[PDB]
Amino acid sequence: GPHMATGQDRVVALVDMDCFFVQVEQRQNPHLRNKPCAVVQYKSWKGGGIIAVSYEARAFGVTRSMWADDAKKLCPDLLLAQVRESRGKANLTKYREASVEVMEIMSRFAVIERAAIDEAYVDLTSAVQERLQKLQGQPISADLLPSTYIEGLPQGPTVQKEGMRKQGLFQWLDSLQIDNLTSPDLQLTVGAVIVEEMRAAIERETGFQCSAGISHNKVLAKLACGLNKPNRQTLVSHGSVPQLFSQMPIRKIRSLGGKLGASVIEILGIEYMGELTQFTESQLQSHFGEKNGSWLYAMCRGIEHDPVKPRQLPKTIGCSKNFPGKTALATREQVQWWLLQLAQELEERLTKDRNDNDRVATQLVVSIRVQGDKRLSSLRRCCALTRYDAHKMSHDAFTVIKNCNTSGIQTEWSPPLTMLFLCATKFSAS
DNA sequence: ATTTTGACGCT
Ligand SMILES: [Ca+2]
Ligand SMILES: [Mg+2]
Ligand SMILES: [Mg+2]
Repeated sequence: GPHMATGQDRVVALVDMDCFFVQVEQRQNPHLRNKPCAVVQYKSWKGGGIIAVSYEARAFGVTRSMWADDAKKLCPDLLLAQVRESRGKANLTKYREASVEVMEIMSRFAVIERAAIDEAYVDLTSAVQERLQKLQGQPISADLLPSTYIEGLPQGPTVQKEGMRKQGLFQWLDSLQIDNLTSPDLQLTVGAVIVEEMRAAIERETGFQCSAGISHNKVLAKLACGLNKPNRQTLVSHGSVPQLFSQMPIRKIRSLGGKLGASVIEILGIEYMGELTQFTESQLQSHFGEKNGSWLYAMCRGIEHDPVKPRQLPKTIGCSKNFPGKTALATREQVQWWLLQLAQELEERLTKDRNDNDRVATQLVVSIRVQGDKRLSSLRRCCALTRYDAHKMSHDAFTVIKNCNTSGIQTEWSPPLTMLFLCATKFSAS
């Protein structure tokens, strides 16, 4: 009752660039705009692996992870842009730099947590308070929310998508109590106004469109963001949670898409997030551990406390390459040459990072996979990263991994290596 | 033969 927390203390948004690598390539090459197109890495093996797909091409069934040759079977007019290749490997610099463009714009509005190359959480609580004080009891016009969906509306006593969107927004705004500045629904609504402004600024200043979710925590904001894509934003209120979760597969909630969510489904014999409400906190802790159990107990009620962390920059800078099938590295010279390629890309990115961001990495992590091992990484070792020098870093990585070679032959490497991975970590201010 | 990333939890 009067003491039960409701998780309505913050306004949190999640902003997600639509088909991001595709938009970067479409901005650069106008011939690709408004066409079925995809971004592909490499080209020799089956036309290359697709890593991003425009919504026009998704309509044909083209997906990420698909080989371009197969996608062309679904979509014969599919246009393709290739990721740059440098030093023998795919090089993602263009997309990292485009990401910085967008994150710097978002940071003008509020504190952001970089969640991936194309998405960030936004803590809007303070910005909403200030905007509410500026408004001075003035109602919020639908014109301030031209791309916003209110999840769960319209309801109760038009057959077009935009007409439905507007009907629901009208019902929401008609019900709103705009004179209580502490009202969580009003706070979410002002948050959505700010996110419309943020998304307009991103599009004006970069050309890139994005979607967004606005709710009271990160998990609900992330879920909301996916409800109406592309180029739209969705407000998920606390009150919408019971209906939304009542048919929501557990795997759709962030962190439950893998083994833990599978165990929740199997052990409890349920399918939907809302079904979790029927268990006590102790029951859930008994099955899934103290932390996970408490988290699930709160989350199925719409409540999550994970903070938006103030972190706009990645914590690690890494470079990796797979060597599948017959290309697995089987000689020492091969291993050393590719460690050098990876180390040279790493040195370039690290020097740029030091100049831009006033920090230096202090640890070098070396990871390899051996042929036959099902795990993505077979071995991980660390060593000191004391100089931004590619020859030193590659020599050090070889030193820490050279004892993995079973081969009694000096020149040969066995078992063959199917993956090399160098990662700079443990940054310190510089 | 997806590939190339990135963050965080466990012990
Ligand atoms: Ca995206
Ligand atoms: Mg995606
Ligand atoms: Mg994303």
